[PDB]
Amino acid sequence: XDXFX
Amino acid sequence: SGISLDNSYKMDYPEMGLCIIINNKNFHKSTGMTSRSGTDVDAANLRETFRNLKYEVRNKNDLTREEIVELMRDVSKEDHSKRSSFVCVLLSHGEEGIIFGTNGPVDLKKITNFFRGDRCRSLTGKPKLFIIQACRGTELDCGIET
Amino acid sequence: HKIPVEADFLYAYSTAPGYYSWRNSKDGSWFIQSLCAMLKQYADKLEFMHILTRVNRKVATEFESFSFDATFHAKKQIPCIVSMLTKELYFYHLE
Repeated sequence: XDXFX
Repeated sequence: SGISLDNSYKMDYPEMGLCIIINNKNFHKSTGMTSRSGTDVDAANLRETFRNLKYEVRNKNDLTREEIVELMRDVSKEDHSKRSSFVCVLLSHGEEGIIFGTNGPVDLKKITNFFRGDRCRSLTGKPKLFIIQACRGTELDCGIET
Repeated sequence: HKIPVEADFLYAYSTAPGYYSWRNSKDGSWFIQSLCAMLKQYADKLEFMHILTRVNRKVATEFESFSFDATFHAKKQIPCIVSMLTKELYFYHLE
């Protein structure tokens, strides 16, 4: 899963 | 001797240098910042990669903003005379110019200033590499079909 | 007789100024995945800026976000190499 910083 | 050129850094000191990895996954509940799933894969990948480049890797997990500054301050006061270079990897939430400790932000300039040519004399003239996995704002790149 | 105090720094940013930086729960961040892969393949044969340029291409071409939220879906990323270095950097040397 993509998810960001 | 023959013709000498000065186009590349001397990288044959006895040691390649330190590779400091700051791996911030879990943030204080107080901050409202979500855990960074996948960052341990990054930290392990980096440890193995820089191990094969003969860096002395030091992994640090879930550091507060105070601990990040103290770590950088202490590392910059080591004797790097026998080291070719210095590497610091920052894995965290961020904004432009900012990396997050587990309890709030650190200015990236505060971190890198410890290693300025006039403040870390045993790294003067040596490459100082900062590798930063963190956001730099909230813009989204929609891309273009090629 | 002097060098700038800001000389000989390299900042390998995962993303362009102003932009999000994407992370995968299983594989890690797009940038660090790609950086490690390119160092593994090329550190004994390419100068560091040329390694980082391959990292730029890998992130730019091989990744695109998938999100249930249309706001964050189908997004792209380009890393950002910021060099104040004054010499070429090779991780290897002549024995």
